[PDB]
Formats: sequence, structure tokens, C-alpha cells
Amino acid sequence: XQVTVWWASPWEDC
Amino acid sequence: MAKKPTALIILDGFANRESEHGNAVKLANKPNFDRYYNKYPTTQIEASGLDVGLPEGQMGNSEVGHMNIGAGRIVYQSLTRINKSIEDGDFFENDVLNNAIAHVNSHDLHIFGLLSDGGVHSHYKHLFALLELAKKQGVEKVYVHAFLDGRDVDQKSALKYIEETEAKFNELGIGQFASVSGRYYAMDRDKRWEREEKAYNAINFDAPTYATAKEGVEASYNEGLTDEFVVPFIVENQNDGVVIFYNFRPDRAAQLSEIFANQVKDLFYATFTKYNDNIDAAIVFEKVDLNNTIGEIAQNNNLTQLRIAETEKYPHVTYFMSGGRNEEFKGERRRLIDSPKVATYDLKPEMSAYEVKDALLEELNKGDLDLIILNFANPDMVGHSGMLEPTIKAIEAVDECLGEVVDKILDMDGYAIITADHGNSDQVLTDDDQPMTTHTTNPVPVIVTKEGVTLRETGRLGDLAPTLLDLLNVEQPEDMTGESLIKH
Ligand SMILES: [Mn+2]
Ligand SMILES: [Mn+2]
Repeated sequence: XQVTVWWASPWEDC
Repeated sequence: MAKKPTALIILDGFANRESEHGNAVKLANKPNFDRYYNKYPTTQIEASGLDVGLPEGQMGNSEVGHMNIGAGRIVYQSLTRINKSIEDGDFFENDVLNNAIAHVNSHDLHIFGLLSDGGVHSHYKHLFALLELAKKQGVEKVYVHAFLDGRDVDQKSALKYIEETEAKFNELGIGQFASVSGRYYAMDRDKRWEREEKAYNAINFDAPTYATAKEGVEASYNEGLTDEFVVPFIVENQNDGVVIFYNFRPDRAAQLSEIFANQVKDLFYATFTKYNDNIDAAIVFEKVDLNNTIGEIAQNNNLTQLRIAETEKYPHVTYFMSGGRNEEFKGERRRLIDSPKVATYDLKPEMSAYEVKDALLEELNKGDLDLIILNFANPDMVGHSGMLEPTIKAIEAVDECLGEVVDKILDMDGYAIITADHGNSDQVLTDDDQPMTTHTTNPVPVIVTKEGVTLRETGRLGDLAPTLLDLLNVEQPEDMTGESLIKH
């Protein structure tokens, strides 16, 4: 989610 | 004037599976869904693997699924794109890589990166391609600084990756390990700079030293510390001091990218992708800009649209549905319904579905909506519990809401597409009756509540927006390479 961006595994490590 | 609504209804984490065993979808009493399924045209579409821009074999997910739904095309992920550029050669013609190579030959190359096949932050096969490229363009000194995973892959697996990579060093002839750091040091992201420092130093200043990568790692194991927590260390006589960073996810590469960047002279510094690290780096891969998602096409045909979901899937029907964009389109409005505050949603399987349903009925009664994008989060959020009876009650609550919603749309002479973004609740137990807490690779159902049409017998999430545009009698832009599921 918020910690990352859509093109960098937004389903993981949240 | 008043309008007849067209609604996309996403039952999140709800797919087709043959067996009833651990299958909350089939065990649930869902009379409304079943009534619509028997009455109206139906098909089933792919929501996993390459069909949603992921690597072959990989289960789908809410972020990827909602982006593919909104985009009306396959949205290719970074990992998939890089893998494809290697399989097709583009990688080796990459300007920023050939530049980097030319620069160390004219001053006649370090490589940083998470050394695993986790695919979340990096993939070491991309390292194998960097090496091979350097072996083609004849590079002499290649130093690989390894960050150890144990988190996106098996907790104690670093020796496998190190062994395969030194085999590659040998089967290829160049490259060696200069330093080895657990990602707990080189890939912190919570501003814990005491941890970042140890990794900076190993990469050749004050730091532990061992004769091989294997030796230091085995030393860590003997001290109860697995790959993620491996204390940084130098490989003896193998690190001559000081660049490509092959991680493609910024959030865990940024802090280390800032330490290193923020005293050497004439340093060529590249990152596989642009990080938020506040320094000037060459960028190996540029993003695809997504335009003409369904929200933009609705806007440009002067349609009104609503995005609605409770908290857990609100990003998905807004930011991800709009192609990675937070801003509303003109004509777009949104309803956020608060999710229950519980640690896990098996404690309240109905979540806030009834309040989502009531909020939707309020908006439909205004009579001003062309397009509705609604997600019921429950099957996915409860199914992640791996508990059968909670996930059944989650589907039963959604089914009751679904009936009130679709019946109103149909009484306004509108249309609904009832589908999902990937599976989950169709398997909440393993075959040995243990909790199964992940998404599935199963295909998702599609119901189109228009009589007298025939649907294509297969498809993918990228086809849903074309289908909506079909029902809206709106022209489909070229950017949308998907195809309407309605036959003509
Ligand atoms: Mn989902
Ligand atoms: Mn999920």
C-alpha cells in the first residue's frame, strides 16, 4: 500500500 | 436528466473452484447470486499469472486486479517487464547499462541488490543478466555486494543463492562477492541508520571479515541468526573498495541509496528504477504511463461515476482503479465506509457491507449516476483467516446486500456486471484441513444482467472495462487493448 507504489509490489511488505 | 445505471460489482477474493471442500463460495447460502447466475449470461475469466501482468504461476491480488479492471488492458508489472526485456534482448541494448559499462572501461563495476528470487524487491536472475552483459562488453573487475533475503524466500536459503551465483561467476569467468549484508541492515526503511551504517561499512571500511560468503553466513547461523539478520561482513581479499543497484522497489532501497550517495570522485551510479532517495542517478527502466482508464473515458464522455467500498478496499476502487491516481476525475464522486476496527475480520464477517449497501442505495436514489464501481471486501478479508464458517457468513452477508443492490439497478432499467478481482474464499482450507490463508489462482465468475446476449467463453480482467463501455454505448479507446465479453 502506502509505503510503496503501484509498480513496486503494492500487495506485499505493508 | 435521470439516468439508468451501469454498475461493476467486485466480490473481492471470490472465484470458481470445483470441490466444496474448504470452499466457502459453494457452501455459502447465496440465493441472490445464484438467481442472477442462472437467469443471466455468464462466463469466467482469468485473474492470475500473465493474464494480469504477473509472472506465470503467480496468484492475483487486489492491487493488480483493480488496476487491470480499471485499465481495460494487461498492466504489466515491473518484474514481468524486466524479465521480458531479458528474454527479448532489449535489456542488453539498454542505453543506461551500456553507458555504465563504457564508463568503467574508460577508467578501466560494483553491483548492489537483494540476492534471491523473491521478486518483491528484485530478482537475482537480473544480476545474472548484468554479469553476462559485462562478459559480452568485456568488463574485467565486477564486484557483487549481496543483500541476503530470508523474508521473501525461505528463512535460511542464502547459501543456495550464493552457490548458484559463484557457479555463475565460474561458468562465466568474471564477478566476485565483496560484501554480504542481511536485508535487516542494507534494506531497512524505518529510519534506523545504526543498522544502515554496518552495511555501508562492509560495502571496504571497519567491518567483520570472513574468508568466504559461505563462511560468514554459516557463522551467523551458528549464532542463531538467519539470512535476514546476517551481520554485514567483507569477503577476505575480495573487496578492493570503491555501480548498479538492481532492486526495482524503492521503499527498502532508498535509505541505503541515500547513505551511499549522500568520498569518491567520478562515480557512475544507476538504479534499476527511480527511488525517493534525493540524489541524481541514471535510471535503467522508465515506467509506463497509464492513460484512458475507464474513469477517464467516462469523464470524457460526460458521464458521472461513483467509487464505493469500505476502508479495506477503498484504495482499490479509487487509486488502483484509476491507474495509480488519487485525484478524482471530473464527474467522479466517492463514498468511503469505515471498516470495523478488529485485528482480523473473522470476528465480524459482515464487516461494513450493510452500510456500504445502504450508502449505495442512497446514491442510486439520486438518479444521477451513469457508472458505479463497487467492491464488497468481505470474501477476501475474512477468507484470509483460513476459517471456513466465518468466511461463509461473510459471503452470506454480501449476498443479501448484493440482492438489494442489483434489484434496484434492475428496477432502474440499468445493468450490472458481477465479478471478482482474484480468488481467496473459494479455498480457505488445505486438503489436510489446515487453514489456507492466501489468494488462489482460480478464475473468477462473470455475470452480465442483460438478457439475450452471449458472452465469450473466456477472457481476463482487462476485458471488464471494454464490456462496461459496451453496455454504456461509449467508444472504446485504442489504449484499451482488451475486448468486450459480450459477443456481437
Ligand atoms: Mn482483491
Ligand atoms: Mn487479499
